[PDB]
Amino acid sequence: PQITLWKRPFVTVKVGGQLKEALLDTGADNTIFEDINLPGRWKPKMVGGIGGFLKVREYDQVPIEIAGHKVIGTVLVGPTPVNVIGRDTMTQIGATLNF
Amino acid sequence: PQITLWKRPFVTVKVGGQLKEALLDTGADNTIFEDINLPGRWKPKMVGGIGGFLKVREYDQVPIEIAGHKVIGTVLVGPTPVNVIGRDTMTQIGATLNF
Ligand SMILES: [Y+2]
Ligand SMILES: [Y+2]
Repeated sequence: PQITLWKRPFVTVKVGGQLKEALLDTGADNTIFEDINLPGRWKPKMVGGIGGFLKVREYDQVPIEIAGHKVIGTVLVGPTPVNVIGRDTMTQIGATLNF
Repeated sequence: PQITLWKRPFVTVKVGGQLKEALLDTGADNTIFEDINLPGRWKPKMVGGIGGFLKVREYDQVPIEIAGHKVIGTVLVGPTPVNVIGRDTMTQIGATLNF
């Protein structure tokens, strides 16, 4: 797809087999979802920095599907105001910024 | 240009005649710089919101240039950890996300 940026670029994503909405966010290094359940082991990861650090769970090699593209990426699971697709997942799907 | 997403997509921009580096950030509604001086009329604007809102100065129709594309946009001036080119400016330059 080619996505213009007059609205927030939210997309439907299937992550670890679950359907969610998430924002295509070129300002975010990492991908993060709240309220999904992923199986297997994870590594704790300290993220954020404002007012303290947030502890989240980092999962490796998680299946992700966006617009028919099935890829694998690192996914953090923890509290987030909205779900974020960061540049880690964007590089897997081959997304570029163009003008 | 076509900008891949393996690193943070910083670009050099000229804003109000002053040369700055800033992040192309499809997760940001607005464009914000710290430590530029803009002339002319501004109004305070409350932005952000998690933890409280941040007060910034909003300037209209500011000249912005990126990779030789001269556009006009709203620019907010106030505290920000990195300067940000948000969706308001990216729609003016015709930037899209593509995969
Ligand atoms: Y929540
Ligand atoms: Y952001």
